[PDB]
Amino acid sequence: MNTVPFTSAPIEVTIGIDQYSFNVKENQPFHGIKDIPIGHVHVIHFQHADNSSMRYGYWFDCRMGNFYIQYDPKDGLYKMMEERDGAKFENIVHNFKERQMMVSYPKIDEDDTWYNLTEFVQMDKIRKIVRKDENQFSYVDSSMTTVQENELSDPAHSLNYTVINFKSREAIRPGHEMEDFLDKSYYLNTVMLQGIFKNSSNYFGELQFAFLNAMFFGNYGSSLQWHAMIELICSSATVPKHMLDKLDEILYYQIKTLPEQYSDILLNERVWNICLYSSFQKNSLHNTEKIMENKYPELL
Amino acid sequence: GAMNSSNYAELFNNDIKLFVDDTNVYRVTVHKTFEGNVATKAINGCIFTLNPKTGHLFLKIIHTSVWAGQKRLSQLAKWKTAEEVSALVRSLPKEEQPKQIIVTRKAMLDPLEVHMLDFPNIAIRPTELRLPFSAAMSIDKLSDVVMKATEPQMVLFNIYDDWLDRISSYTAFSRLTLLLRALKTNEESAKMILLSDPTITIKSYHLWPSFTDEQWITIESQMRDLILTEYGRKYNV
Ligand SMILES: COc1ccc(Cn2cncn2)c(Cl)c1
Ligand SMILES: COc1ccc(Cn2cncn2)c(Cl)c1
Ligand SMILES: COc1ccc(Cn2cncn2)c(Cl)c1
Repeated sequence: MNTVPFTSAPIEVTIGIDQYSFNVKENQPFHGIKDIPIGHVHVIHFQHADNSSMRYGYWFDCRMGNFYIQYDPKDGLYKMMEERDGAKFENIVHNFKERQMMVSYPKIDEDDTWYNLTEFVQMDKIRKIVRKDENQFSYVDSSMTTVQENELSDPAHSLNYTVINFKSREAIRPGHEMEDFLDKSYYLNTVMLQGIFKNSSNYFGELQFAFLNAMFFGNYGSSLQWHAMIELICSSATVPKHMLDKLDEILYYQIKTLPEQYSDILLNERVWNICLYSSFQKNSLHNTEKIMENKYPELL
Repeated sequence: GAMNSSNYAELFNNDIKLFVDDTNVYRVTVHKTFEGNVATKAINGCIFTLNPKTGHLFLKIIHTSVWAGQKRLSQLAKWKTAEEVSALVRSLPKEEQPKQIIVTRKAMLDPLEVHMLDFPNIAIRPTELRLPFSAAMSIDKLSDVVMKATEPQMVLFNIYDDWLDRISSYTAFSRLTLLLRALKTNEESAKMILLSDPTITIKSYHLWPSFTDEQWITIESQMRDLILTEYGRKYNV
């Protein structure tokens, strides 16, 4: 079990860790989160009480280093930092735990939500989407724009998601215009899977990471990536059978976890109706279609 | 964006553009089979590609052989249209290529955009105008070359005849749209108006009769009346 120690909580903030959120009052004696499951990526995110504008947060993997949060009063945010002296770290964490100034990540026999949402997400890939190689964790926020969004303004602060454009030369072979536009299998299987992602797991990893950035930070460009990666699969007549089954499970848990009251802005009516009811894969997403119809029948 | 009543006059500036109409690409007669089912028989079609400034009409004849063994022909027809317009643009020297292509039906936008990815600088635009280019097959000489064709073929016409020697391209287009609107609303009446006077002939290299300026005014008026008339007969007004 791993720990993220907080130097302090000087400003009132809602703190979230993966799908969980909790409130910490101004100068409340809070010194972090304990019992964090090793083996997954995690995200710890923040929304200030005084300015619900700018949700922001850090993706991290406790296997890659000792990480802690300390508020910066000049930059005005909770910053993640790395402590290399492992001794000095254990000491500070142990002191905090003994004084019971940490909240605990919950664990239940019946829960696999977070695993199912991050199954294919790998810190090494996150760090290529979010470029800042001097840290082992990655900062994201509400306002960061994707490379694709930038093309259509600071590149160092961009989300480097794979450009997905259905009306591009990359997507459309000469002489197969109608074929490749109406059945996107070439673009999915040859360009993206064989060419860019190398395997379906890396593809699913980026898809899952875009969803989570959309949900936790309301990152608009992330939502666009999420919908585009779904639509490319759904609009392909030839998809490995294991990928379809895994997509159904992936999307099932995303839909299950979405806040009921955020469905209006994070779900693209056109893409979902197309994917569930018109696309080649309209009959291949049984779990996802059943939860969508029972939870969000309005959108459909 | 979309071509509409507000920006109509851009058609007559000096930027090369083409209208593409696909309404006569895929044409069928519907008939009964011996077993009493219904079946279609395709007949030859055409793509109507028009430069509205110059009158130059690139009439690509769509021979029924292009449909053989194909499925979803109404959808194929839009991609075949786009394939042929793309090929036309590629065949033209750079300084003759259009800067804009305006499709008369929105369903053409994606097929043509996709076929024109190699030309990112050519704007593909829809229009809110309800232009009468479907009636192009009511011009006898155009219908004749389409129906007589035994292979794919491109035929070049000036749909304004020599009118541009006397009137502007705005006025020539207005005349053409009035003529075509009339032929679409009542082809028989319209054709009666155009050819009632045997002394006014169609030159061998023209599509329409050789009216004097004064006779075009009469003709044009008679075409308005027809359209208003049929509007009454149609709506009871
Ligand atoms: C809240 O956890 C931490 C962890 C490491 C440090 C850094 N440090 C500790 N002793 C000397 N430097 C801080 Cl300041 C806070
Ligand atoms: C470390 O993760 C968590 C998760 C849930 C809670 C429980 N809670 C407290 N206020 C609102 N939710 C806490 Cl305090 C921490
Ligand atoms: C990755 O998917 C997409 C899809 C559409 C757009 C285009 N757009 C939509 N809203 C703002 N820009 C982009 Cl930038 C990326």
